[PDB]
Amino acid sequence: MTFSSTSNLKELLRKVVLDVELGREQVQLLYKPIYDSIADSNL
Amino acid sequence: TKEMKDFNQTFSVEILNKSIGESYNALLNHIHLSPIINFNYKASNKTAFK
Repeated sequence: MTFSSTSNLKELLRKVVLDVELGREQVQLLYKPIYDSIADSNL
Repeated sequence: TKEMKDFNQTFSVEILNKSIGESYNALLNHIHLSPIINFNYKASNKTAFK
């Protein structure tokens, strides 16, 4: 037979997912060139 | 609060544990000696200045 006869039966076909980027973009830290950093746990 | 532990440098759990121990010892003196001081003594158990 032809494949088009069994194209409806999606459970028989293997599942391959189109790997596309999803979700909001990674957030970069833009302030660091402006701000000088001092770290001290006992502030 | 978490701010008290973090921002108040002098504060720490050692101070609280010290007060638990102190008030606990003061409780031991109370529960064991309060029956003596607080009793309503009868005339048989009272003795005057003399």
